[PDB]
Amino acid sequence: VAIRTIGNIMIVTTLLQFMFACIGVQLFKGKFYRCTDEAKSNPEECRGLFILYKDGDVDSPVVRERIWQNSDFNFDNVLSAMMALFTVSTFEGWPA
Amino acid sequence: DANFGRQISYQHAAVHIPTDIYEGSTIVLNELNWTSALDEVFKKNREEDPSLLWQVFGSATGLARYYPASPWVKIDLYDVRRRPWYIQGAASP
Ligand SMILES: *[C@@H]1O[C@H](CO)[C@@H](O[C@@H]2O[C@H](CO)[C@@H](O[C@@H]3O[C@H](CO)[C@@H](O)[C@H](O)[C@H]3NC(C)=O)[C@H](O)[C@H]2NC(C)=O)[C@H](O)[C@H]1NC(C)=O
Repeated sequence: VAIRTIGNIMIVTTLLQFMFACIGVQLFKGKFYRCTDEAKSNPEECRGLFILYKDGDVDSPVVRERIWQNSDFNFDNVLSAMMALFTVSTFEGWPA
Repeated sequence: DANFGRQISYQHAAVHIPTDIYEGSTIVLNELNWTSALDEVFKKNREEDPSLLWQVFGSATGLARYYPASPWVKIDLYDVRRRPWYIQGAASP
């Protein structure tokens, strides 16, 4: 009984979230990419192996593979944008 | 071989590429052709003087090609552009 009464404000807050998802798609559509090491800034250079320094120490290097990977919550399409905006609206992990 | 504390091969010349430099890139691969013509001269110099040690070309891209070929010696941090013999020849005091 209460669910059908609150169904008017559900149609509005879902329609309003979709427009913000589309705006986020327009703004950051494929801009959330990054390489494993913060020295290569495009997919071409982000290949092969690289030397990683643990916890900032220059005396403890380890060999790691650099991968050009996307973010977990991206704005590639209207669905990933809607899910990321839902996570933001839940106030969790939104500063990241 | 004697007078060489490792195992070597005179058939060709080895190529060293540092860990942080990706082999197969456009710059490296282009560098990896025209250095292959150095193997003939590497052989020719050794024939005149059999008592000849490593002959190495340190490329400005990062790769070092040396003759005779021998496997490289923890992790590897060797870079040919930081070696003392490369630095003295790339500039003046
Ligand atoms: C960079 O790599 C290229 C690919 O390996 C080399 O180009 C090929 O070199 C071959 C070896 O000389 C050529 O084969 C013969 O070349 C002679 C000279 O022109 C000719 O008799 C024929 O073209 C060919 N003989 C055949 C096919 O029976 C290739 O022609 C040549 N080009 C290709 C494969 O497109 C480059 O030589 C190399 N660069 C350097 C500086 O070594």
